[PDB]
Amino acid sequence: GGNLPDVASHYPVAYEQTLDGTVGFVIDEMTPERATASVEVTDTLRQRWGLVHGGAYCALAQMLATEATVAVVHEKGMMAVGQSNHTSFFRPVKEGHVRAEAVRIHAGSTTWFWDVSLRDDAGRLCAVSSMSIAVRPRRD
Amino acid sequence: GGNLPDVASHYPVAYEQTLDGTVGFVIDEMTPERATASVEVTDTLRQRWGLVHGGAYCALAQMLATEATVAVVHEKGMMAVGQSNHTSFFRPVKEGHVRAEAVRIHAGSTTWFWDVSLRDDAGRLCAVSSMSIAVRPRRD
Amino acid sequence: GGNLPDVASHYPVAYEQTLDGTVGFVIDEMTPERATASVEVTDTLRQRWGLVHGGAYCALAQMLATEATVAVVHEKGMMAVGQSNHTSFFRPVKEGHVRAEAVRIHAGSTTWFWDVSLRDDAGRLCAVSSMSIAVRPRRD
Amino acid sequence: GGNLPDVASHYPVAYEQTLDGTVGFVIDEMTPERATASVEVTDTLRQRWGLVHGGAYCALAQMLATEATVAVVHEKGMMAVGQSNHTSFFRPVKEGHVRAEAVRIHAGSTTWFWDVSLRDDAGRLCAVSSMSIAVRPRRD
Ligand SMILES: CC(C)(COP(=O)(O)OP(=O)(O)OC[C@H]1O[C@@H](n2cnc3c(N)ncnc32)[C@H](O)[C@@H]1OP(=O)(O)O)[C@@H](O)C(=O)NCCC(=O)NCCSCC(=O)c1ccc(O)cc1
Ligand SMILES: CC(C)(COP(=O)(O)OP(=O)(O)OC[C@H]1O[C@@H](n2cnc3c(N)ncnc32)[C@H](O)[C@@H]1OP(=O)(O)O)[C@@H](O)C(=O)NCCC(=O)NCCSCC(=O)c1ccc(O)cc1
Ligand SMILES: CC(C)(COP(=O)(O)OP(=O)(O)OC[C@H]1O[C@@H](n2cnc3c(N)ncnc32)[C@H](O)[C@@H]1OP(=O)(O)O)[C@@H](O)C(=O)NCCC(=O)NCCSCC(=O)c1ccc(O)cc1
Ligand SMILES: CC(C)(COP(=O)(O)OP(=O)(O)OC[C@H]1O[C@@H](n2cnc3c(N)ncnc32)[C@H](O)[C@@H]1OP(=O)(O)O)[C@@H](O)C(=O)NCCC(=O)NCCSCC(=O)c1ccc(O)cc1
Repeated sequence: GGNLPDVASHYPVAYEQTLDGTVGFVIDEMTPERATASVEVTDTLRQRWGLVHGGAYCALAQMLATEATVAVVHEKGMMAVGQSNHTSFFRPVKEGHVRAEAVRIHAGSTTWFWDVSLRDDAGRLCAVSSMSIAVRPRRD
Repeated sequence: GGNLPDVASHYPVAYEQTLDGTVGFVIDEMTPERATASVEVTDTLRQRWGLVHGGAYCALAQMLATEATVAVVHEKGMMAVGQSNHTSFFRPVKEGHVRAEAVRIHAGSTTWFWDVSLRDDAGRLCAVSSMSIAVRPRRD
Repeated sequence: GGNLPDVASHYPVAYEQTLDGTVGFVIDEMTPERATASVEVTDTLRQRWGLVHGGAYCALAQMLATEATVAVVHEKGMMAVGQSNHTSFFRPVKEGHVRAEAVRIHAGSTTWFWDVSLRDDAGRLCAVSSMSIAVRPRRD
Repeated sequence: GGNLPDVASHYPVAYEQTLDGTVGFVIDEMTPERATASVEVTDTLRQRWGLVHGGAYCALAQMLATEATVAVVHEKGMMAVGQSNHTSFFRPVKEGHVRAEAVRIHAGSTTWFWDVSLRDDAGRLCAVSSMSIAVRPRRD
């Protein structure tokens, strides 16, 4: 579901039940250095003024950047979790899709850093989100 | 109606269909300088690893900081929208609630800044979110 | 005069006495969309542990992003100032130079956003700095 | 010099020669949870338009937050270095002093997080800076 990296035999929460399944995030491409994902805008993505919620751009960036890290480190016995997210909002999105492209810009032993651009259907850059992903050894 | 500030007679999206109403955000207190909100953790707030989604903390902080700005400025002919958000994640939340407390730290003519704390049922500080809120004349 | 954009006949502080001239920042290229600058590492750029000061990367990014905004908007009656800066530090620099490359990513009516990369003499990416630049009518 | 924590018998760079000594940063109070410092504004602190440089607020926050961490962890065999700094600029400072107050808001095993308020001589809040400080075991 959502085409998230398949790194474990089971997961605590089914895709369709998570925030990500609820709003409809879907991953398209995914490599160690770059990953893309998108979502259809519907009310569930919007806030009361009719624009895509700022939290939705943060949430798509976070899932994409974290899972793109999980895709690499999980089989190395590590876990990956968001430690910091900085999002800037340049243009509202009223409808259509949001498309996210994540580029890896640093991969340290304790911290990976991704830049995520969020664009509307015309290709305009509506938001960007910088994420720092902590990598730590798994607890079992 | 999540108890959001009732500033207009019509809104483009009803509470219950917004991302906010979908995950269950509810505002408890609101004054010009300070506001609080909370949410019950359910799967809809979680990611597949069973923890509250990073985007959920961002979304809660975004709605609370923005709407507490709306509450003041709307009657002044102004629109308020999120311009930037920086969220840092200190401890995960697996279940219970997330409680948010937004404190206004600067109210400029064009920009309001709010610090938002996010705490678990034990009161521990699990994340913080700084929100910068652009304030502009409402377009006809 | 650090090669900063020559937009006015007088400036309140001469280059050589500013923080910029004190540490030795010099702009190499400037266009509306992209600009570069660099500095020689000396003790004046370092902290007591012998590494380049975190504030130095921030200062370089701040001067480069702002003044590249000044270069466009000054002749339009506008002032440009730093509104927010987020800097992330990936590898220390002990000696040599720091080279900065600022790329404009959004140019709004009130806000320009620039991403700045900071690299060592080996070309490695040592820090990044996102700058948000407020653009306002110049006060008489 | 500058009243920085005295944790080692020698340091790679003398205070008066560092960025911090050059601009005149001085620490006043310092405890595990809170630390204050200040600096006299002079041209060396300013940029060409006559206001305190954005980099100077970042640099005072960074030195104060990092050294406040060093004060605690150094005798535990750890080093502390800035990993991320997010600074927002609310009001310019033309002259007098900048006074920084750093409050610790989270102390993890790998990351300490400090909020630093920067005020002018009238007490007005002119900038804030959030820092994440990485703590790692020393390399010898
Ligand atoms: C933050 C962090 C330690 C995270 O490490 P990481 O993400 O785990 O990366 P990794 O550990 O993969 O190693 C990356 C590089 O970091 C350095 N590093 C990592 N761990 C250590 C360590 N325990 N000891 C020394 N260097 C280390 C080292 O350069 C390493 O390269 P290599 O020697 O292994 O090739 C690393 O990214 C880093 O060092 N970043 C740069 C930190 C920096 O230079 N910050 C700016 C200075 S902020 C401090 C400041 O301004 C200040 C001012 C005044 C004052 O009085 C005090 C402080
Ligand atoms: C960013 C902004 C303009 C936003 O304005 P706002 O949030 O709407 O606040 P508001 O407009 O309510 O006014 C707040 C104060 O800002 C100043 N200000 C605001 N608008 C203006 C304007 N159009 N013209 C002049 N001052 C203004 C003024 O001090 C005002 O106080 P008051 O005189 O109105 O009482 C305001 O918060 C601000 O001025 N912040 C401080 C900016 C600052 O000092 N940044 C760092 C330095 S500039 C970046 C830099 O380091 C650099 C380095 C080297 C170099 O070569 C060039 C630049
Ligand atoms: C922040 C700002 C207003 C700054 O404006 P700027 O940097 O000067 O850009 P500029 O003014 O050049 O205009 C860019 C676009 O912004 C929009 N915009 C700018 N000013 C205005 C205005 N006064 N009125 C309406 N739209 C405006 C408009 O789309 C404009 O495009 P155009 O129609 O002019 O072609 C603009 O960049 C912006 O609109 N960014 C997007 C803001 C956004 O979508 N944020 C997240 C959602 S709102 C936060 C939230 O999640 C929330 C959640 C729950 C809740 O209950 C309430 C809120
Ligand atoms: C980031 C970090 C690991 C840094 O750890 P630290 O600063 O070293 O703190 P310390 O390690 O002192 O321990 C703090 C707590 O962190 C947790 N933690 C630390 N290390 C680990 C670890 N190796 N394994 C599990 N938990 C850990 C643990 O809760 C610990 O408490 P305790 O069990 O020891 O009492 C910790 O601060 C943390 O876990 N922060 C919260 C991370 C978080 O919840 N982020 C939000 C989610 S972002 C991810 C996301 O949204 C996503 C969405 C969709 C999707 O498909 C995937 C991901």
